[PDB]
Amino acid sequence: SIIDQNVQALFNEISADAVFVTYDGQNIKKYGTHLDRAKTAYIPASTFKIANALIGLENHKATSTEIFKWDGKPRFFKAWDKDFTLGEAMQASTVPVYQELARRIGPSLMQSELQRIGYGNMQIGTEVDQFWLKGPLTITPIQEVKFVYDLAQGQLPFKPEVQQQVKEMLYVERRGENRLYAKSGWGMAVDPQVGWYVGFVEKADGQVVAFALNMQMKAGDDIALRKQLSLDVLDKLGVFHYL
Ligand SMILES: *C(=O)[C@H]([C@@H](C)O)[C@@]1(C)CC(S[C@@H]2CN[C@H](C(=O)N(C)C)C2)=C(C(=O)O)N1
Repeated sequence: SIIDQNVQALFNEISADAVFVTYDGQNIKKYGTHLDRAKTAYIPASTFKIANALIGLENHKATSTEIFKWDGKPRFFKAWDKDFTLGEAMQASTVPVYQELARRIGPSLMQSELQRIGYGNMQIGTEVDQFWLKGPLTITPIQEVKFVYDLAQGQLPFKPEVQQQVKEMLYVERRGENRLYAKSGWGMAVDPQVGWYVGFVEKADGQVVAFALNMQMKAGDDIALRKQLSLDVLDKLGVFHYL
């Protein structure tokens, strides 16, 4: 319809290859400039923090209350040089905290758990704190959107209290009683770079619309574009109107 055309017209000014997938529990829908991205596997990058938190809370390797203290070594980013709960680190996307969480899980458990839940190609390689950053773990946008849809509904194979804790770590904003949850990612260690904005909108209706923006990135690109483009799309779709 015209709203489909409204959404496609947003991408006609985006020069990068991009797909935007939505999932409402019945139908997958695809928008953007390169629709085959939706069935292509990319590294999860920072969106893997969702599965990381779930696995780590599920297996008694952290709680949502524990402080991950900074060990005094200046990190790549400076605003990471502080203490973090898992939730505070989710919003700050603090990779060293989630690397430490991966090391608490260990390669053996991490592997069996990715297999158990069927996350992407379920491949971890030999370095337990790098596989979502460099490969070999990859996942398609359609797999992400179905992953987080189930998270929204409490239907992933984890304890419901664990899903609820991780779900609220992703809380972004609400408009009336519609709630946006989302996690961004920018995998810079691979060629080509991959950009993600994945999440879901929970309506007061209880209905959920999960979404995944996935696009080619290159150095110097606007870090705010992924989020701003996704909110534009969600507004044009009528899933998450601007106020
Ligand atoms: C996650 O996908 C990614 C890596 C480190 O795992 C992460 C957390 C980095 C970035 S943006 C990058 C780090 N901070 C820089 C910055 O803000 N400026 C202005 C220099 C750029 C993201 C992201 O999603 O934006 N994810």
